[PDB]
Amino acid sequence: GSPGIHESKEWYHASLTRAQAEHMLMRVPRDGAFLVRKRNEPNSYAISFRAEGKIKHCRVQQEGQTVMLGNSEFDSLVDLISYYEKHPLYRKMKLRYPINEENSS
Amino acid sequence: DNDYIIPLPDPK
Repeated sequence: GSPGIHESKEWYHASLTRAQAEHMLMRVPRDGAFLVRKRNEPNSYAISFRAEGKIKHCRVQQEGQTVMLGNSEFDSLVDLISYYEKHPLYRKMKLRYPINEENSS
Repeated sequence: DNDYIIPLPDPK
């Protein structure tokens, strides 16, 4: 029907102040939560993810025909997160914190 | 400063 290597939902917010995203992740009391978002330009996105008592937005760029995740060029933002669900991102966090809290699972 | 971190999985 309408599945895809994109589309879907709940992991990329396209509209909010670049600094209000720090207050939405600061309002949530817990260690570990990853999300993605769109900057104020269609030439770069950003992974908003906090851990412990700190917040860590991340800036991903897009080349004319590919994407620069950070140290490698990936084929798309969905395949990026696909092998990234198993690999680390920064020196400690990953996509290991989906909806997380004592009342999640 | 903590408003963006380049996503690198350990410096190796």
